[PDB]
Amino acid sequence: CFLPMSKISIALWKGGERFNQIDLDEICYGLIKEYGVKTGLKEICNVCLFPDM
Amino acid sequence: INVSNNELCYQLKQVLARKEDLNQQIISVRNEIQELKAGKDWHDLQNEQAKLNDKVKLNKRLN
Amino acid sequence: PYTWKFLGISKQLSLENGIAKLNQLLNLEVDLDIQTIRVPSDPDGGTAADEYIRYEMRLDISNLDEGTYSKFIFLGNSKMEVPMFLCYCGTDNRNEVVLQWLKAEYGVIMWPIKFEQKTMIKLADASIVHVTKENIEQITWFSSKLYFEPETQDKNLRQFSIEIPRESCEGLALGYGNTMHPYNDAIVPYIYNETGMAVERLPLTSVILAGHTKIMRESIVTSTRSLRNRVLAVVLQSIQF
Amino acid sequence: LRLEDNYVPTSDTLVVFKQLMKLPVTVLYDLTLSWFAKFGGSIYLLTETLDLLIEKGVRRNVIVNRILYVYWGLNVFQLAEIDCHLMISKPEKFKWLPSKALRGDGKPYVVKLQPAKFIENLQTDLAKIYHCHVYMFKHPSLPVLITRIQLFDSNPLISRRPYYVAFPLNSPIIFHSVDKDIYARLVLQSISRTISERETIIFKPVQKIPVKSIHNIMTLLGPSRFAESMGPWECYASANFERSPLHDYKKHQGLTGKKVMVREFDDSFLNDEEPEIRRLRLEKNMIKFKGSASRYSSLVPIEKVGFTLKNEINSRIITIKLKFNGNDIFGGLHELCDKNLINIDKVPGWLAGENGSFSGTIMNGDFQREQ
Repeated sequence: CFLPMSKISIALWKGGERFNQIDLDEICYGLIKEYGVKTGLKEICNVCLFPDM
Repeated sequence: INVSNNELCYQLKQVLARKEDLNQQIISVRNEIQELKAGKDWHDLQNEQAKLNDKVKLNKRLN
Repeated sequence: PYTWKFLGISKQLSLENGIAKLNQLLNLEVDLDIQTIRVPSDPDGGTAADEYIRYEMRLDISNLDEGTYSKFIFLGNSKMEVPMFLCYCGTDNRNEVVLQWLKAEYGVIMWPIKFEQKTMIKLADASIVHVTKENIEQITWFSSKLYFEPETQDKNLRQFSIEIPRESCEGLALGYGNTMHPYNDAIVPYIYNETGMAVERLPLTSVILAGHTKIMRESIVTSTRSLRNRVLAVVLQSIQF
Repeated sequence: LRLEDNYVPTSDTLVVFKQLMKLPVTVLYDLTLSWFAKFGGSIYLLTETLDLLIEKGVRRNVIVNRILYVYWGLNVFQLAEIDCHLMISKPEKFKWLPSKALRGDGKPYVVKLQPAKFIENLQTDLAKIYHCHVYMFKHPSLPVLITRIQLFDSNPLISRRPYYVAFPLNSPIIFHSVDKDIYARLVLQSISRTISERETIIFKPVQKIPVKSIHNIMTLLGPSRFAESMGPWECYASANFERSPLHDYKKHQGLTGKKVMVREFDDSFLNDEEPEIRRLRLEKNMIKFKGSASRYSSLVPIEKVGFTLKNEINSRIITIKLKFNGNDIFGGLHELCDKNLINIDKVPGWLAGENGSFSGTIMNGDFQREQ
């Protein structure tokens, strides 16, 4: 291809250290695949909040 | 030899008729196989099974 | 299967006289009823140039065969330019001997009638207007199958047909409005509006209805023996000058 | 029991004489050279004999007696070559019938086949049922692959009608010769099974009415720019109206302007000299029934077309059923319009010639084909 392709990846931190990258990559890939871009990121920050569920 | 030749001619005609019938049956069975293995319902259930497996994997890892 | 050939008649004549000469030349007996019929018996005609005198010269013979059975339906009017004509069916020799007698006795001029396109349109309009005994015109419908047969270079387009089903015909008739002429006010403007093919100028060959009639350019094939009054009225109106 | 090329069938000699008399002399020379190089019978010593024969200007009868009486049928491969060269020579005799290649959900699958490994696979699939022989060559002008599939029976071997399957190079539409016997379904089903090799392909037929030549079916439904436009949109399939952006602007249709005629929109046709206006009227008919500018026949001759117009007035579905016939339908329609019998202001697009050789209905102003 020759169009400028974009890349989206996320990373977490529990204060102590970074989390594993394979499960976070699979989770963000599946969440973007299932919801979208403008909706998937809201869901991933809502699940990284995790105050209730 | 003459009467058995007439008998074998009649039986060979019956055998050729059964051979044509088995040819038609083979063609019908293989056509049903090729229509069932590439049908829309098979691909639809395949995609739905793949989506259910991906959803249960995502739900397990998110939990 | 009664193919009605059509011939013309030059001079107005009565038929009550001279029929005994046909009986003497034929050694048979024929009945010639005098029906003073009149088209659209509804009172919007003025009772002027609307009546005709019909002479159904039947041949009351043994009806074991239909090809030898031949009627002779006539028509006349004492107001138009060409007053009379006839139409005959069958394949008998009696048709030839009676046209011989008609040429010999009264001294008239006979010629076959060729059809136009608008004449065929008016015949398809008139062959479905059914007359009932309650002095009104109820209109049946038929899944008509039009036909064309043009001649082009290298026989490009040989023949092509326009077929309209019955419910579609009734829908076009009820959507146009209440009129006694569907096939010249509704369908032909609809075909011109949706296709651009003006069927008045295209070469017609066989306006065929749904097994009921078969209008051609040289004859009319029907299923029953009798022919309606408006059909012969339109035919007699067509051959005027 | 898959028959090889060295087997000879039992056919009448005079019909092969009649077939081989329909070919020129140089293709007969090429056929003799190739057959003697591959099989022979009765090196370069016998080649100069025909080289001297064709130099003297002999007729075709003495050389066809030469080829039929130095080999005395020849074999199955020689008959396949004769019949395929006869197909190349006169293409107006055959009759093709197209069929699409679907798979999976319904997305079309390009065939992308190779001529080497496909032939032995098709033969080893067909040999488990009947006696068979296949033969596959490339058309010299058009980029297609014509495969001649021949079958036999045992009352030695009575031949069948040869069945042709034409593969285009990069299209999901596969043409086969028009037949409906059980051997035709067997050959088409066997090809549908052996062309796949990774995931299964089915052959839903896209048309029911046959079409005549291979150039016509290639221009209609093969890989081509004319594959969908085909009618009044024939200008977009050749791009004769615009130039590249790197061209001159002085010779541009925006700057030069095209001579046009004012259309009429009132009903001024049913009430019926100036040769410039006559030339512009003929140019208008040429625009509507064809591209920009013999002389009546279209690009492709279409045999049979049956339309259906299902309009809707005051919630009543009013159907009509147009049917056509003849050699070239839309050319004769352009001729009938040229004699001022059809008002070209009210000729719709589907009648004009677009989606050619497709007999389908119309439901509210947009064409769709029939199965």
